[PDB]
Amino acid sequence: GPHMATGQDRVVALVDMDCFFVQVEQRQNPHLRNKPCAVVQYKSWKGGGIIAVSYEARAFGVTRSMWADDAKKLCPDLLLAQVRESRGKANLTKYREASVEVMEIMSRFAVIERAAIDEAYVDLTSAVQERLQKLQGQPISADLLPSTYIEGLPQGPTVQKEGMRKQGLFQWLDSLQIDNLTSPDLQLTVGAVIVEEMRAAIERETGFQCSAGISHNKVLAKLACGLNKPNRQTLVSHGSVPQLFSQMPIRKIRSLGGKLGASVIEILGIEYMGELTQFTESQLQSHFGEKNGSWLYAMCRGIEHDPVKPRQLPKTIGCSKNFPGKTALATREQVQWWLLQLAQELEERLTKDRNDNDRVATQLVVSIRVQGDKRLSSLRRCCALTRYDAHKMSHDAFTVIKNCNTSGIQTEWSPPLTMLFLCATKFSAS
DNA sequence: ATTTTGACGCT
Ligand SMILES: [Ca+2]
Ligand SMILES: [Mg+2]
Ligand SMILES: [Mg+2]
Repeated sequence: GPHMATGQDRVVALVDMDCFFVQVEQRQNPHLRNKPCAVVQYKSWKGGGIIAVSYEARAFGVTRSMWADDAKKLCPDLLLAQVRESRGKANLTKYREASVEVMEIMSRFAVIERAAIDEAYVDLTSAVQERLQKLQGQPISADLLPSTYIEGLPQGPTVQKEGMRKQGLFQWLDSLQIDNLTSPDLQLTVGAVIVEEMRAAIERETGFQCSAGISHNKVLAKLACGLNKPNRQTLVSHGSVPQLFSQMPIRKIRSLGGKLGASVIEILGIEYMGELTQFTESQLQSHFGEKNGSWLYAMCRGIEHDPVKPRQLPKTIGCSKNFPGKTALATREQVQWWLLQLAQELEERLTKDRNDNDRVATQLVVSIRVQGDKRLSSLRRCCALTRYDAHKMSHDAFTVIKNCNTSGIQTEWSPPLTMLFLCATKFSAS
């Protein structure tokens, strides 16, 4: 009752660039705009692996992870842009730099947590308070929310998508109590106004469109963001949670898409997030551990406390390459040459990072996979990263991994290596 | 033969 927390203390948004690598390539090459197109890495093996797909091409069934040759079977007019290749490997610099463009714009509005190359959480609580004080009891016009969906509306006593969107927004705004500045629904609504402004600024200043979710925590904001894509934003209120979760597969909630969510489904014999409400906190802790159990107990009620962390920059800078099938590295010279390629890309990115961001990495992590091992990484070792020098870093990585070679032959490497991975970590201010 | 990333939890 009067003491039960409701998780309505913050306004949190999640902003997600639509088909991001595709938009970067479409901005650069106008011939690709408004066409079925995809971004592909490499080209020799089956036309290359697709890593991003425009919504026009998704309509044909083209997906990420698909080989371009197969996608062309679904979509014969599919246009393709290739990721740059440098030093023998795919090089993602263009997309990292485009990401910085967008994150710097978002940071003008509020504190952001970089969640991936194309998405960030936004803590809007303070910005909403200030905007509410500026408004001075003035109602919020639908014109301030031209791309916003209110999840769960319209309801109760038009057959077009935009007409439905507007009907629901009208019902929401008609019900709103705009004179209580502490009202969580009003706070979410002002948050959505700010996110419309943020998304307009991103599009004006970069050309890139994005979607967004606005709710009271990160998990609900992330879920909301996916409800109406592309180029739209969705407000998920606390009150919408019971209906939304009542048919929501557990795997759709962030962190439950893998083994833990599978165990929740199997052990409890349920399918939907809302079904979790029927268990006590102790029951859930008994099955899934103290932390996970408490988290699930709160989350199925719409409540999550994970903070938006103030972190706009990645914590690690890494470079990796797979060597599948017959290309697995089987000689020492091969291993050393590719460690050098990876180390040279790493040195370039690290020097740029030091100049831009006033920090230096202090640890070098070396990871390899051996042929036959099902795990993505077979071995991980660390060593000191004391100089931004590619020859030193590659020599050090070889030193820490050279004892993995079973081969009694000096020149040969066995078992063959199917993956090399160098990662700079443990940054310190510089 | 997806590939190339990135963050965080466990012990
Ligand atoms: Ca995206
Ligand atoms: Mg995606
Ligand atoms: Mg994303």
